[PDB]
Amino acid sequence: KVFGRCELAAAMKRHGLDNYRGYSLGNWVCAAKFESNFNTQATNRNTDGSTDYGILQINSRWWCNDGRTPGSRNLCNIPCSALLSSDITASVNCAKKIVSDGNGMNAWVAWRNRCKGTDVQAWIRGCRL
Ligand SMILES: CC(=O)N[C@@H]1[C@@H](O)[C@H](O[C@@H]2O[C@H](CO)[C@@H](O[C@@H]3O[C@H](CO)[C@@H](O[C@@H]4O[C@H](CO)[C@@H](O)[C@H](O)[C@H]4NC(C)=O)[C@H](O)[C@H]3NC(C)=O)[C@H](O)[C@H]2NC(C)=O)[C@@H](CO)O[C@H]1O
Repeated sequence: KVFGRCELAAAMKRHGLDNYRGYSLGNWVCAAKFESNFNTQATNRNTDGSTDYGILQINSRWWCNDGRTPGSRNLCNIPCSALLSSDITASVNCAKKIVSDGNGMNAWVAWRNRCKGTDVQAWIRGCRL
């Protein structure tokens, strides 16, 4: 699909992301334009061999099943292809706890620099929520 700015962010407040688990609601909407550029069909493999999956930019190496990742943990226990479709209604149970493991957003790379030390509080702005 193709989400407009105000139209692909209000979905986090329908999934318990507003002020969830130590991160504020706004801290989130920013990286989205920084991970797949508001699109769920944007994916790539890596120089390390782990294939990424969706707007979320996840690797088949530590989190899901693509089967081409042997010794892959897959603690999520759901097909990697289970997130990329237009419907993402079940797509966050993993990204939800990916931070509870104690290292936070560190899994995400772009935010640590692209959204870190920024006016992240300035992306979620301009939309009613
Ligand atoms: C734009 C782009 O291309 N970015 C891609 C990333 O989105 C993508 O994701 C990140 O992949 C890296 C590896 O390439 C991954 O790094 C490690 O992740 C694990 C598990 O989540 C972390 O877990 C820690 O484990 C240690 C023991 O190993 C524990 O003691 C600690 O308590 C754990 N803490 C956490 C975070 O739970 C590691 O900490 C982390 N590496 C380091 C240096 O600590 C990220 O987690 C990935 N994040 C996401 C969102 O998937 C990557 C994969 O293909 O590709 C990038 O290109």
